[PDB]
Formats: sequence, C-alpha cells, structure tokens
Amino acid sequence: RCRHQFQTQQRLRACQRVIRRWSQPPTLQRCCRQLRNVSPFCRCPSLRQAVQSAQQQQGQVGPQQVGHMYRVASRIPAICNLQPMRCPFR
Repeated sequence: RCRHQFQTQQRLRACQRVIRRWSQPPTLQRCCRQLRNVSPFCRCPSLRQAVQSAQQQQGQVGPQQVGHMYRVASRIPAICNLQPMRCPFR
C-alpha cells in the first residue's frame, strides 16, 4: 500500500519542500532519501500525495500553480535517479 509507505517516509516532507521551492543534509538530498525508501511502484502515487500535501502548507493555490507543483514533482524521480523516472499524474 503506497499510502502507507508515503506516511511512513514522512509524507515525503522534504519533497514537499522541493515542490514548493520550484513552483513559486540538503533538502533535495533528503527528498531523494525519503523517496528512495518508497517502493518503486509507489513513488509516483506517493509524489501525488506530496503535491497534495504541500498545497496545505501554503496559501490557497490556483490551478495553474498546482499544475506546476505536479510538473516539479514529476521531475523528482529522475533527478534522484529513481525509477520510474517520470510520473504522468493522469
């Protein structure tokens, strides 16, 4: 259950911070360690939850900005050399 892994690896708190960072230990290194601890099958699902979760920490976020948060997140597996490297977030 990807949901469990997300919660277990600190709801990818560091990736939340990276996703906020770019949508308007070093943080990225922590992100990639939290995400590595999630199973490959569950990384994109968990990044989805990180994006949702990062929305809470900041003001109301418009749908353009939210899409940008998803865009950032989708680049994180590849940045970290983590399979599956990309997330479509369909």
